[PDB]
Amino acid sequence: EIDAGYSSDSSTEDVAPGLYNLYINYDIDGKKITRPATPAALDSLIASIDKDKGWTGIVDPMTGKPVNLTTEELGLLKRLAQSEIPDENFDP
Amino acid sequence: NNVEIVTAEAMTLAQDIASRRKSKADLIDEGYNRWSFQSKEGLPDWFLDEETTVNKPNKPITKEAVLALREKMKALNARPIKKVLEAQGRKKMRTIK
Amino acid sequence: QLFPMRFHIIRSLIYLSRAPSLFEVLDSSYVSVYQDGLIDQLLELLSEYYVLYATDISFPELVIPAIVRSKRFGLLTLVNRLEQQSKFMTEKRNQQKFAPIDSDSVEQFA
Amino acid sequence: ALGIQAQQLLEEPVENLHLIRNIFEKFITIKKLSLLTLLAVFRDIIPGYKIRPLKEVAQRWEYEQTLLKHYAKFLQTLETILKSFLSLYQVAVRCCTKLIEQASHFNLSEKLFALAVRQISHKTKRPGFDGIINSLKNIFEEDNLGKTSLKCVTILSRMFKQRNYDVLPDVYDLFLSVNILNDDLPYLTKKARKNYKETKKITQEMKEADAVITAQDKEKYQSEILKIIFITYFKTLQLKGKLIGNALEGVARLSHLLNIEFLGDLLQVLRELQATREALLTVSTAFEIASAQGVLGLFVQRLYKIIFPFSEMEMLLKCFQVFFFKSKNISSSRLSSFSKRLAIASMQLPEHSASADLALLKKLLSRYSKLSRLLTSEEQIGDGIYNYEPFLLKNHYSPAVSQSAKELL
Repeated sequence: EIDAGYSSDSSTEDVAPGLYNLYINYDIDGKKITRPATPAALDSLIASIDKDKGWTGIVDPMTGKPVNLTTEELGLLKRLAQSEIPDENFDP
Repeated sequence: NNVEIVTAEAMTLAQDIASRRKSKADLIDEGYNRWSFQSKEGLPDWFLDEETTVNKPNKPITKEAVLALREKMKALNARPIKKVLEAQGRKKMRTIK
Repeated sequence: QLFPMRFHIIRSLIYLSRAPSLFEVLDSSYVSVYQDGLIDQLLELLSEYYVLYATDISFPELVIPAIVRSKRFGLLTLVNRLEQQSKFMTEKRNQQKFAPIDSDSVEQFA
Repeated sequence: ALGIQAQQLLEEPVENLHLIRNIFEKFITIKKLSLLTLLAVFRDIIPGYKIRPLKEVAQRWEYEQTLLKHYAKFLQTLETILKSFLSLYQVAVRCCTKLIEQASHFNLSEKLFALAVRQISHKTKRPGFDGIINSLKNIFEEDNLGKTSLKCVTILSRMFKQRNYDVLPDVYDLFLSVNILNDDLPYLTKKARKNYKETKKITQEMKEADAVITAQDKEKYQSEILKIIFITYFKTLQLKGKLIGNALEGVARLSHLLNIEFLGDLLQVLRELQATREALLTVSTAFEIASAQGVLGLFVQRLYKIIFPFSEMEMLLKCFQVFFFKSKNISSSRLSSFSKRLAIASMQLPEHSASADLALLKKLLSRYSKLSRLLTSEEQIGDGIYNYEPFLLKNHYSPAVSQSAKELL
């Protein structure tokens, strides 16, 4: 047979975050996930007044906190947006 | 080394990586195209300047990235108390006249 | 170490007169055998100050900030005595319905 | 010899580069005199405009390069003198302050500003700090473009980050000194006249474009300066150090220039928090923010409840005056309830402060007279009679207390 599995790179996967209401409602088996507490107003003002490097402004449905790309993700975006080979060590 | 996302094209791309809508592995594979293999390493300025002006792939653009860029471009003093009250007032009194 | 000197000065001042300093001493980490003796001395000084100002019509009003501070912070007996004094002062003030011009009634109550 | 060389340099600075080299070679009293002469010569010979890095033009460029090299050597010597650290250090500090005041637009000004910031970043009050602060304030006031002010703000931000937002209170006061946030004829040939007319037209067009460019540049610089200041203030507030008062004062001063959404969000940060003094400052800042023209119950409740722990006087009087100055927001039988606690707490503190507090309600346009006696129900936590003080206030250590009570009655 074929085990009817899922590959690690399948185009369909859970969690589809969107442009930053809070979707902290439930989970599998119909249990309510605890809503993470809203961040401190001082910290929220700091983030809003100073955008972090690679500030996407996208929030995952599970938590209200924004999702920001890491250094390697900023590196891949730089290569992709500047139209070069997205692999640093691959002889073209 | 850093990078400043100011082009809406990059923001549509940056949104896709973060929002996980488009898989990262698929994005890497989609980056091996006719334009990525047209390398720009060491070319003279008189050549590159026209190449960017002309031979620039036009990637698709999403309204969400447009809003996010406007949010980034929104300065701290873009709309303070005066620029929201008297600037609204001058338009209002103009319409009245 | 210098708390007994402050208590002696407070007692001398109370005798000459006949709260914030006493509250700070009571709320001090030392007060809040020597510590027990200092606490007892502070309670006695507070009682003497309360008794001296008990004649005033505004005795419950003046002792209200001290009562709130004491409640937030022998101590139970002092708080109960202060609450009883405030209740008696409030009852006397309620009974003394005379206008401010007729200050003789307030003085007679005092 | 130094005076003769300085006079020769003043007369002919173009061909007196060796005189500067000789002065540097000749460079405690002699060293101080040489440094003063070098600073005076540099100030007299420095061009008033920025020198663009690379016989009419080539020789001038060579002379500018030689002058820049001499200034760099002088700056390097000054940095070593400052790092060595008393009279010589004070003289060097004075020379640095003069250079900042005069050659702010010249090259290496960032290095001079960095050296001044490093000297002022010390926890102890080093000599020349007042002069450096005065020079920075003058530069901030005079900088209409704000490019130098933005560079100084970035330098101060780096120093604050290095010091973990733990510096002298006067350092934060430099932010409030930003003026941007606080805002017959000779004969001419026939061909010459055509050139003059064209030059006049070009000058008018350039001036109009420069004014528009200046407006855009000032707005951009102001936004960047505000971003740096707000971030530094927010970081200081997060640290909750001893500079909270300076941060609150800076926040109150620069709150008007921020966005409407930021102003509304600032209330939550203020309400989210010497604890009594910090609460009083937060209440005062909230009142100041609400006092903005063209426009808080938790802050009002905190202010009312903070009176008992207090029992600073000028700040309390200013807050009460601002509350009274509010249009129809007070004197609706609520002020008397608020003033009842103030009268009760007035049994202590200086008589002048108590008299001023009494005069605040005495001069009030409200006709209520029961605030000094039994009054209406005491809501807002209460802790008092719901339903006297002057009688006890008469018996006080200060004889004038009885006279004030009699006058009030």
